Amino acid sequence: NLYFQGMATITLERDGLQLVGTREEPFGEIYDMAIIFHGFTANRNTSLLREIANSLRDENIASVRFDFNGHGDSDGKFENMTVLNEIEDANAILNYVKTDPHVRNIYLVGHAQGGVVASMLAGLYPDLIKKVVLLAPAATLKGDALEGNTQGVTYNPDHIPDRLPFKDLTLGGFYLRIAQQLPIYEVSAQFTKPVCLIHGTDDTVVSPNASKKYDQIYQNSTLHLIEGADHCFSDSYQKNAVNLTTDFLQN
Amino acid sequence: NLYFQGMATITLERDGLQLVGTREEPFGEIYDMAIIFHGFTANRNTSLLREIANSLRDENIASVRFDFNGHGDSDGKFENMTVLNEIEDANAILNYVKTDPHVRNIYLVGHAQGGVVASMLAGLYPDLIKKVVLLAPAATLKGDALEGNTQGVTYNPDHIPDRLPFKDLTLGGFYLRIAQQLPIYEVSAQFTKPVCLIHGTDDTVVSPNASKKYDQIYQNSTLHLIEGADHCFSDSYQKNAVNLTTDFLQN
Ligand code: NA
Ligand code: NA
Ligand code: NA
Ligand code: NA
Ligand code: NA
Ligand code: NA
Ligand code: NA
Ligand code: NA
Repeated sequence: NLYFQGMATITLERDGLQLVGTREEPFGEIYDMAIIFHGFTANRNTSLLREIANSLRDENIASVRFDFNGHGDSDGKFENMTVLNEIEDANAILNYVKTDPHVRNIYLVGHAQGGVVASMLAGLYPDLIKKVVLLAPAATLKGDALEGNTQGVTYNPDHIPDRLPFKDLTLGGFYLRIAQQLPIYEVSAQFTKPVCLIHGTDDTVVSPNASKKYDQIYQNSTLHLIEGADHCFSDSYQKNAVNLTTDFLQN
Repeated sequence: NLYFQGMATITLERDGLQLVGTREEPFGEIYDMAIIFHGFTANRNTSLLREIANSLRDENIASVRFDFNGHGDSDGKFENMTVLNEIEDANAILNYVKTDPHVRNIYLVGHAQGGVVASMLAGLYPDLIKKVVLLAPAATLKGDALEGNTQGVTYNPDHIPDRLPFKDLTLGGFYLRIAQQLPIYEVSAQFTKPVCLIHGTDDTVVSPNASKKYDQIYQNSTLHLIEGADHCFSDSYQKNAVNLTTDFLQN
């Protein structure tokens, strides 16, 4: 605002769970604000999300970035997280943002499973959200759950187990049952304002076909295929993601 | 079980909210169990739900019936309830039931908005749930939200308000935004085991067309239109609901 600029740890509640976030507060009495969503097993402070928030703040666009339930600093077990209750988290965050009297336009920015949360939240609030940026949006998590193979762990999609050991973690069976039937494109397509789609051609985690499919479903989308980039836009590719996202939201 | 029979208040947790339920425990080491779901602004102990549980217990079929979040004895504000987080409650209850070693087959019984929760939960667990009974299932809540008229309170469906005063209560705007886009028939139609549909011809709250539509979508449904009955199967109509539900679950 006019008097305070910089970072601040902030906390919200959704159904009895605390969610922990970081707010980047820019100069000025009135400013736009992006809500930034991390992906599956990530957190609000990955290099990509930090550099997005930093670049936005340089342009005086505020942002907030929260850990989803079951992630990072927030409450809840990872095993109890699903894409649906992450959309419920995202709605609690949007409650916080849309009632801040300094906030002019609201933008959603989502990476990977956070891109599905962003795209679906924008389709539920198409009258409020002004622009969306999806980075490698993980709409393929539905097709993966239907196949029975979530990033190399396999299971019977017709009889999903109660829980699924997953590296160091335990994935809920209810996450997978929800994933199989999520109306990702149906809900997301209701957002007819500008969308920017950014996907690396060498993403091994989410097929670029996900963004190609979003680009067909949206009324107003621009697709950027970043030649050679991986799922996280790591190292030499990071600035491609950061620049496109910042340029998109500045106008 | 073999040693204890009768009622018991039971408590479960979903995301930091306590849910309060009543278990009817029948005779025998092994028995089937129905999970019974109340409707919008109701509670686990309406006359209809009590008499259903009582009649089932006479047949040695166990049951549990919980207050949804935002209702009755359970945690959470009514304003924060949606059909989606009631499905999340229902999944926490099913976790409890499917891990009880006395439980043989599991049945879902839902009245009104509880019928939508039941039908959608059965479509997410079509491999586990054995039979479903829907009583006046409120699948019309989606069409109502799209129209902008929820039981006589009106609003702009293209720009749903943050909150909607509703009699003595405050309905969340997010309830309505979710309702408009709920994939009720898509998800429910995945359950191909036996379904019993019970609807009163003079229901003024949920059009009988809801059960007529479910009867077309299911692979194995039986439709019972109760001549003259109202939304709650009150007074002289109650036994029509209770008898059909009990007969259905006994075999
Ligand atoms: Na953590
Ligand atoms: Na669907
Ligand atoms: Na376009
Ligand atoms: Na497009
Ligand atoms: Na209460
Ligand atoms: Na749908
Ligand atoms: Na049939
Ligand atoms: Na049928």
